Amino acid sequence: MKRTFQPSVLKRNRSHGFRARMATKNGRQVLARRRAKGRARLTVSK
Amino acid sequence: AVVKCKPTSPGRRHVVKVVNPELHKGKPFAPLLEKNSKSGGRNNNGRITTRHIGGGHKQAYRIVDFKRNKDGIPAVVERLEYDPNRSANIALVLYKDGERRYILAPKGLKAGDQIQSGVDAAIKPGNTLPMRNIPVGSTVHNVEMKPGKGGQLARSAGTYVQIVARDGAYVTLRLRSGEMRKVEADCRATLGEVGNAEHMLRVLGKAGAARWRGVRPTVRGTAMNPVDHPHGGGEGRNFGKHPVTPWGVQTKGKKTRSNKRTDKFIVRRRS
RNA sequence: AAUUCCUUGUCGGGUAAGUUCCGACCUGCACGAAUGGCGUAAUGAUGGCCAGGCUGUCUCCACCCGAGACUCAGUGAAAUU
RNA sequence: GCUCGCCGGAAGACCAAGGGUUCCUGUCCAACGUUAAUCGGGGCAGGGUGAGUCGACCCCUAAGGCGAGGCCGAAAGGCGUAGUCGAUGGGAAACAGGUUAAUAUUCCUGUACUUGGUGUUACUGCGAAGGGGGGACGGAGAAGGCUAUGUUGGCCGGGCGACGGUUGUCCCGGUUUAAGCGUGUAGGCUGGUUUUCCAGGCAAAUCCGGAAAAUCAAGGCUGAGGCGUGAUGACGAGGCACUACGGUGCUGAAGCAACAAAUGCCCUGCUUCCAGGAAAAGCCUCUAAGCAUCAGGUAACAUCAAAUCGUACCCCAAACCGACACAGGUGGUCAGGUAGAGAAUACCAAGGCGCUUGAGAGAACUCGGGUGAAGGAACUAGGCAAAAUGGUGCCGUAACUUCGGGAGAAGGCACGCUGAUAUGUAGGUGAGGUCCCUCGCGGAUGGAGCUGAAAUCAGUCGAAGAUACCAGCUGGCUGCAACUGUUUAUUAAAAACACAGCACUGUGCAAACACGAAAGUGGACGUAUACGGUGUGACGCCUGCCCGGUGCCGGAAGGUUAAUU
RNA sequence: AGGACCGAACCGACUAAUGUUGAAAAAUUAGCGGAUGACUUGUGGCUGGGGGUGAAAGGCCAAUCAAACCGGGAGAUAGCU
Repeated sequence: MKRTFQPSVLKRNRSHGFRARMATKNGRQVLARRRAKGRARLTVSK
Repeated sequence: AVVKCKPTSPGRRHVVKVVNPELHKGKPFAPLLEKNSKSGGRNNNGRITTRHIGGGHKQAYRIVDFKRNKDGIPAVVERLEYDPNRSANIALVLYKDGERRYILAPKGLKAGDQIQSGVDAAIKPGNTLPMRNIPVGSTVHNVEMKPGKGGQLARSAGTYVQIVARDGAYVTLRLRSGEMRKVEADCRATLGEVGNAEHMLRVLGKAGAARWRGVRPTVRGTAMNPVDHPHGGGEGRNFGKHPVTPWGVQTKGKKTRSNKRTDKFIVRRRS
């Protein structure tokens, strides 16, 4: 049956991309937290 | 005129419609068109403020001269076009100078009559002039409360207003709802009544006819649940309250006009 | 009545036999008028009942055709304790 | 390799999205593949994706986002003008054939086309952040021409049949070609030309619009399809030589006519209906400032340029979404033959597959089926299930009724094949000739050929002629809901919700109301024939009585009563 | 012409049987309703939690919902095991 994850790269980029996150300060806070934790990839990208 | 459709189908049994043969068929005047998007009842916050609105056939807006300030030049009406935006038909006039405009269709107007606007215009159905000149006791329409603001009241099909007295710089009108209202005496208006008077008698017949016009179904309060609406739920059919709005304001009688600014203009509230 | 406890109320129809069904009586425990009353053609994967045809539902099961269940070779779990 | 079986409006072919080497070659069976495994989408190594015309990129814009200034807000911030982004929409152009193990409208062959620059030449009003035009738009309906395509008849090349016949009304195969270029047809739309004026299109206009004249009865726009050319070309059944036995090199006849015909084209067409059906840019034209020899524009010629990114493979699935090599889900494009109304259905074509454990045997029992003496619901909560009817044409058909219906009510009759009617009829299609002229893709005749329902009569076979597949059980009484519709994704589809209709009630526009600490936004670019809320819920007959209680509406100067003083 | 009828694709889920350690954490098989519309579908956008949306079932809001998920107050508190 039709289930939740239907991939769409354009929607993925526009909803969780680097620019989309950084557009607001909450996303900046998330980026700072991930940088502090030292995650390998800060956000989804190519 | 009013015509009934015979019951070939249950969705057709009760259909009664008004068909006007004189209305022009064909695309309207393009230079007077502009796009008009439908909102669905959601404000700029994306929240539903008004309910029961959505869908409906796509429509295009049409520019209508509610001011009629182009005085001194007569015009000839070409045809009576149909307007989906409002309930009344709109006449396409052409001035002797080649300028084309749309106006509300007064009753008794056919393609070919003359039209004149101004202080010295002749008294005939359709002519526009301020109440400085109209004799006391006549019926006009498309009136305005502030000079130059454009026609503001009695604009729906089949309606009008009756002037009863002029005292100094203020005249008195009897609105369609029965109110007795003062208004400044230097406002212009159009004589006669708005056409398509038989607009009342149409019968939609089926829910699809209403939905074509973009109106969503309404849910009764008494069948709801307690958490969303004060009329609440319960087993069977229980009401046991006083009728009330969904937001807690009692209906069926409560007044709500609280505008102390403009109460000076009302002579008699409706009865 | 989607009411009615006493109630499988009483009478009539239908069956050999009818607490279900239809038509009346009315003593309405405890109907009833826009939280609507009465009726209504057509409509309903809607509730109830009755007929004709049909038959393995049944009287009472019999035989046959295929996949498993059995045997041999190979791979090779689980609940619980 | 031979035989068998299955799919075949798919289990066939091509994309989009999504995935990323899963594609090809060589090489190994450690681990994976529900058994073996020399095999593989496995492990290792190598190779493979070529664009002025295909997409992206690019010009424009909708829903909407951001948003200088600006408004508002404890701070963080919210909303918004100028503006900029944002396709699922609008904007220029390539066809056919041939080649790799893996690429092909990209490589090669032949034949094209578009855009911009530069220069030469001849003429010369050029100019916009402005004005006009066009781009530019709904549903349903109908029918004339077409085309794809198929069938048949000829034509060419083969063949004479393992067992009765099988030189002929016998069998097999083929009988193919684009873009561009010219032609302007079937057909659709619209009168044209000139002159003189004008409170309009922010100024301006010779442009648009309006007015007044004269003059002519054709004059433009659009337009499928067909013909010629492209094309003496390619392709071509085959045949010839090697087959480093996969393939390779040569050569290569016939390459026509009739009929049928699309959901595709004319058609963004025509008729008709109400619920009245995007925007902007490219394109044409008008002028503003400015520039005037210029500059620039125009037309011909030659020349140069057309950047970058993707191009492998799967794509209704073993590669995507589902923990799996999962009976599940996933948008678009193409649509052969036979019978059939059909894109249903059964058997085939091109093509693709036999679904990654097997071999034996024929216990109970389970699962999916077939038949069954006589009875025919006696079973059971309940005809659950199963059984049964089932097509076309014709005849015939009740109560009730909102006259529409009920109603395919019920019920009955005929159905194959052969001959004749008629050597193939009605009907359709339609050339050669004949004539006339507008000499054209022209007009009238004319019937050759081609195709061809249905019906009647006569005869004939079977137990059975709508023989397979496919394909309504019917009637009577009755409760509820008027009807179509919607709902508890995943135990409840209903008498529940909704609905058209009816009633009350509030709202005079800076409307009522609603989201917002606010600006602001919806209501609505609407104005009481309108909008919000509540109650009932087609239609017909109707809708007693009670204002004490509680609410709501109108008045209190009689009493009580706050901050203040 | 018809929120007209029969019936494919398409949408949905009324009945029965199997399955329930399933080929599937809601299928399949044989029937079934709608099928020019209040129709269905592709792409993109908006509505954020005591809130949204809801032809209204306390339904849906990422296999969850009479108050989503993550992190924190936080070693909440537990006259109970």
